[PDB]
Amino acid sequence: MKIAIINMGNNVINFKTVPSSETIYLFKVISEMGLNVDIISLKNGVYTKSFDEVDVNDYDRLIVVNSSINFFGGKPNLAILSAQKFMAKYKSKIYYLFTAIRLPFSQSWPNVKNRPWAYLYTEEELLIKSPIKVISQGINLDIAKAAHKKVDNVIEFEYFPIEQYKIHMNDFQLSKPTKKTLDVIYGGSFRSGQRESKMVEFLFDTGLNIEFFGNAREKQFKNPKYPWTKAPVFTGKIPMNMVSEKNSQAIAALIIGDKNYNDNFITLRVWETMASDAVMLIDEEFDTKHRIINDARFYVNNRAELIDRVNELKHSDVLRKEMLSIQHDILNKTRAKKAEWQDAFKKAIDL
Ligand SMILES: O=c1ccn([C@@H]2O[C@H](COP(=O)(O)OP(=O)(O)O[C@H]3O[C@H](CO)[C@@H](O)[C@H](O)[C@H]3O)[C@@H](O)[C@H]2O)c(=O)[nH]1
Ligand SMILES: [Cl-]
Ligand SMILES: [Cl-]
Repeated sequence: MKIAIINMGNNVINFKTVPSSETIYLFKVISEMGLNVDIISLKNGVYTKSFDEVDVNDYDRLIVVNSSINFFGGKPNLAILSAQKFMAKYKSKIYYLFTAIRLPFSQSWPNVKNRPWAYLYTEEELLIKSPIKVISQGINLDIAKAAHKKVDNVIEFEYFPIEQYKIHMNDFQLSKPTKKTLDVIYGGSFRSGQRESKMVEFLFDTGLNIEFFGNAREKQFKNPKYPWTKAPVFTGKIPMNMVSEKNSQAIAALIIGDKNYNDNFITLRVWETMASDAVMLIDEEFDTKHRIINDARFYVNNRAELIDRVNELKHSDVLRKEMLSIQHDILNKTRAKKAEWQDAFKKAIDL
């Protein structure tokens, strides 16, 4: 029973990019699950084997982490091309991990064929014909179906909380009490639409000492629909394996909703925040039924609530430590179901 996992459009090497990090972490939990798996990427490396040195059919299961197939600058992207070439060669069912709503499986061929460099690839090389099973991180399978209407070889859908991969790691560790230098923190990237609207709502013009780390930049928030005067401080990106420690520098860390994610997906951020030394504050819209934690104090409806909640935390160290104690307990309750999570994953990939 040999398993192969690949990222469909991003080179995998270390934890310096989210796509690479996610692929490696998934590789790790699958291995720790007692399964034989290899990550196949562009070149051999610490965690990977290269496409050019393995036969895709020496594997019994092919797992693919979602990615975009857009060609930056209209030029060839080997990460995308080599992965799809690998996928098109596979003759069994493909398991597509849907962790980002905007990244549904898509064929690169229709795009490539009209490129000036189309001479480099044939339809047979890139056209993926194997049946595909979408493993949706979101509980709402209709959202997954809707996103995959343009591809007809996707004939199965199943929900699985993929994002719990960090908390089930053998070396997982809660963050310890950390000296506070921030009131609120958020580590991530800029995204248009509702996410943008909400980032402005919860992180801008708050009057609090807020930091936004990651790939975001103040200049990206220029939509007249979401006006702001004072922005939070933006700092650079850090490796994914240091996110919870970074979150810990703040009194509170935020979970912000987005269209189609609300009451559907639980995102990696939820666990990274819950496991940190920062109190987890959640955008009410993201989890209206309070499925994450049945305690209203961890939820903020708007900029006003956030400000008050944060002040309440700044004014009562006991309240802060109490909420941390509770979120940490709730986190471990999910961690205690590791065996169930592992069994559900195996079932998801027909094992
Ligand atoms: O400096 C930074 C800041 C953030 N991150 C990571 O980036 C992740 C994603 O952040 P962001 O780009 O804002 O996307 P989200 O909307 O928070 O989450 C997306 O990415 C997650 C991880 O793939 C998935 O669980 C979600 O479903 C998907 O929407 C974070 O959780 C962190 O692990 C870093 O590695 N370095
Ligand atoms: Cl998305
Ligand atoms: Cl981390």
